[PDB]
Amino acid sequence: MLKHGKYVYIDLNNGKYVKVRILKSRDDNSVEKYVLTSHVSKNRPKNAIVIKMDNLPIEVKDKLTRFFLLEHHHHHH
Repeated sequence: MLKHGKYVYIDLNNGKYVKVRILKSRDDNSVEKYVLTSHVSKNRPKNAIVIKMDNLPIEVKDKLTRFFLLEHHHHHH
């Protein structure tokens, strides 16, 4: 609505993708504020734009992790 947030998917690549709302805040400046939700879709999109986890901040990845992933292999150690 009014061009502020777009929905893209994060390339979790783990069999599911998370539908992330990227708040493009041109009003802010040009900073893309990432949504706090980790809503995953079963759908692995080809047409939609996927952004890899590598681009996502530590807290966003943490939310992804604590919700659906729960992976702790070599992180924090």
